[PDB]
Amino acid sequence: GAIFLEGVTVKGVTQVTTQPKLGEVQQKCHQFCGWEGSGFPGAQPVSMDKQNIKLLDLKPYKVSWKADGTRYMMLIDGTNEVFMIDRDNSVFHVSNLEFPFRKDLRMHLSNTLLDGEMIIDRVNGQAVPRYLIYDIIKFNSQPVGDCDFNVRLQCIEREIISPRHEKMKTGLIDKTQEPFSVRNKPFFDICTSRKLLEHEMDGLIFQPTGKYKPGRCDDILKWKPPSLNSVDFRLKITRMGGEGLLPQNVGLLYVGGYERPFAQIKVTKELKQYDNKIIECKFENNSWVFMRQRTDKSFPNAYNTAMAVCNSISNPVTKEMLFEFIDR
Repeated sequence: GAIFLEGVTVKGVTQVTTQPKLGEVQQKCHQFCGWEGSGFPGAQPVSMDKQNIKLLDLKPYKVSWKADGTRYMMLIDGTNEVFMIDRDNSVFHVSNLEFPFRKDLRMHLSNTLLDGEMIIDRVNGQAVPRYLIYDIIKFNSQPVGDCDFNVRLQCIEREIISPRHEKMKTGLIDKTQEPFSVRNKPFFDICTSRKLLEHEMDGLIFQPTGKYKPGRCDDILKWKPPSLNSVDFRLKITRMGGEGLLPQNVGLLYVGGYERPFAQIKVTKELKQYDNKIIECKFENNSWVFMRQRTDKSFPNAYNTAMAVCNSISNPVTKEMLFEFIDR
């Protein structure tokens, strides 16, 4: 959606609508991911419920703190070719980000695909953009995504953060020139995850150590404290009555890939303001509750993502309960 980062304004970053290169940057990301369908190829994590958590016993898992951020895959195809892709498949061209090849420090990266969030860090008085690299799909055409989540975590460290961090002590690369701060997200064993329950996080993520998968991953688990559970709906306000008379007018909430409305929202003075727009709602008191408009999404959550959140809110995993599952 046309806004790259919500609330922050960001240099060097300009949405790509050019008909020719758009369908291309999109094209290359499917192919790198093995994505058969249309839409954003990146792996989608599902909310932990009491049936999910049992999965943390059945194989090796890594944890990390989830900062609330905007999902972006980053395709490094060339010299000035650096693109971000959000969940909508919207593309953005980044200018001054340089990714030097590890062996030849003069040479530049091609056929690389990244995954991560854009997060807003606050250095007091001003908010600084950071892009955390939380996975890598492809490197120089080598299917690193087929390797071990620990193999790939190193790729990210050794093949990406390091070659850039050499030219960052050489004066050949100026970090005050670049659009945003490029970092990698730290992962731990579940053991130490408990301790994390004992920058800023609205929750935890649990990564299986397996090969990278695109699409819904029933096995990547997002845990979130039950009151912070939310869903992105298309809000369409329709005034209606049939022959059954009263002209009441109710806000209908919509999700992706379900045709009828998913829920209803009580109309208010304030709400009409964002209509036909996208709205993030928290669930409480047996009602969806408008919380903040979402300017970065041209699209609402998927019906399957939505149901997933409800599954979670009606059969929740409490902080303690998760604590007590990791511990012993």
